[PDB]
Amino acid sequence: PLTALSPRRFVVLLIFSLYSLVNAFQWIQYSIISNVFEGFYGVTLLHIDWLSMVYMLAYVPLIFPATWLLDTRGLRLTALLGSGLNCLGAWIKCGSVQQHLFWVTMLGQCLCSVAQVFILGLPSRIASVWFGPKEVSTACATAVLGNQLGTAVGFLLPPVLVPNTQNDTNLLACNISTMFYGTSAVATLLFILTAIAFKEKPRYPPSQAQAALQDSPPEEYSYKKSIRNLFKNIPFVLLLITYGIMTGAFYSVSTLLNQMILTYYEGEEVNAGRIGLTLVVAGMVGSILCGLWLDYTKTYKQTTLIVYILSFIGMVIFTFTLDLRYIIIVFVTGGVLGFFMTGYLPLGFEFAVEITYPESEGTSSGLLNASAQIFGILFTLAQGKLTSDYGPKAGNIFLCVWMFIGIILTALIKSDLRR
Ligand SMILES: CC(C)CCC[C@@H](C)[C@H]1CC[C@H]2[C@@H]3CC=C4C[C@@H](OC(=O)CCC(=O)O)CC[C@]4(C)[C@H]3CC[C@]12C
Ligand SMILES: CC(C)CCC[C@@H](C)[C@H]1CC[C@H]2[C@@H]3CC=C4C[C@@H](OC(=O)CCC(=O)O)CC[C@]4(C)[C@H]3CC[C@]12C
Ligand SMILES: CC(C)CCC[C@@H](C)[C@H]1CC[C@H]2[C@@H]3CC=C4C[C@@H](OC(=O)CCC(=O)O)CC[C@]4(C)[C@H]3CC[C@]12C
Ligand SMILES: C[N+](C)(C)CCO
Repeated sequence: PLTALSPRRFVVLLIFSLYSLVNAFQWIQYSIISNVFEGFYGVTLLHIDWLSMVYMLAYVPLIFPATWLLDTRGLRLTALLGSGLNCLGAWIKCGSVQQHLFWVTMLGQCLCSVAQVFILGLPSRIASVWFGPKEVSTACATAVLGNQLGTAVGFLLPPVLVPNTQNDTNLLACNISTMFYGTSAVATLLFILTAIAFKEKPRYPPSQAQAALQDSPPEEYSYKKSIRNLFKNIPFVLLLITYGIMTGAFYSVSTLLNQMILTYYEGEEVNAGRIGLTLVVAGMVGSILCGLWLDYTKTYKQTTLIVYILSFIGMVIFTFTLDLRYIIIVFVTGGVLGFFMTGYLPLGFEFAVEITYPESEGTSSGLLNASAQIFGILFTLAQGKLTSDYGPKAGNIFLCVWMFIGIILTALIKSDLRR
């Protein structure tokens, strides 16, 4: 069949990244300056942590229905839903700048959480539908890097945008309103652009494989049967548990980073955001390097196990070096830990995909993400309680123990797959 590539693809991809990026920002805007918000709303730190945990909670039940909707109705509807939900949540947050309106901010965060479900699955679908065979991998990498950059910007900007001024409540409200209004304006512009230019599919197929897929009639897929078959594979279950543990540890560290840093470094919220951004950027670099290393070696289990062990070592180093009262040490430790942790994620994801080659990639991706969300919620709750009661060291040691368990599980995995 005739195959052509149009410039619109890039626009589409760009737009997606942007309205993915903002979403990631909204995930971590509250946590990085949680203490300040704790002062503004007169709530507990658990209230602020739930603003991060709602993203994880919403994904698990709605992912599979969201995947079914994406398959049945196409990419355009999913993109529109995600962008509109993000914009509406941003506006609701804009309407929540008051000491007695924490529930409005929670509603906005819930809307953004529902939006996230419609965004995480779009990268590969867009890359296939709009990009040629050579550019699929690069398009997907850019799409995911958009969300990761959004997380980094959420780590960095809010500390600067909203200085901690409990003495002056009006100034704090003004800064919070400014941040919310900026996010809302960006989200609204991105939603308008998605509506205007986010077409369902290109005029001509981008590749022969996509041409065959579009030409081929749709086929019914049993998500429940696929999940049951996937759970039958013990190696897949072990890899799911390990990936969930790693991603949940990352989420817990991100959510509670401000609480950990403020314990020993008071008045360093900006430095905490810088540490988070360094962690995320080192994670991006480590992900790229690990992808290249896996491509060159063609080894999955060995590379994944080495990366897991290095992540555990970095976690231990960060755990037992936070109290030295040297901010630069925290910077370096967080950079190394993010490098290794984020490098693990693509390796484990690709290992899961190849282990379950007969099964659909979408179902395995949904299972991996749901395990990540569940482990993130559990780790966030446990580590927050440990930090509140016994101090950050207890929660960090808890994370290290879970990482050791994950290392054991990864070692136990049996796989002859090579690639
Ligand atoms: C629509 C989808 C995205 C699901 C929406 C679920 C949320 C609205 C729920 C899930 C868990 C809930 C939280 C579960 C536990 C708590 C702790 C709870 O704390 C207390 O009551 C004690 C506070 C104190 O120690 O003084 C306050 C409500 C809160 C944050 C809840 C707020 C509402 C949450 C975030
Ligand atoms: C990683 C470990 C720690 C937790 C693994 C939990 C999963 C087995 C859960 C998480 C989300 C669940 C799904 C959430 C929603 C649905 C939709 C639900 O839809 C229906 O009720 C109709 C199904 C049909 O059309 O037959 C079917 C079960 C399913 C796929 C659930 C199956 C079980 C899942 C995959
Ligand atoms: C796989 C799952 C089921 C493992 C769960 C293990 C947890 C129950 C462990 C992991 C980290 C442990 C904590 C690590 C460090 C400490 C500090 C320790 O502090 C003290 O009061 C004694 C030492 C001191 O004086 O500092 C008290 C126990 C506690 C909270 C530990 C309690 C038990 C925890 C939470
Ligand atoms: C996937 N994110 C990191 C964007 C949110 C986790 O709840």
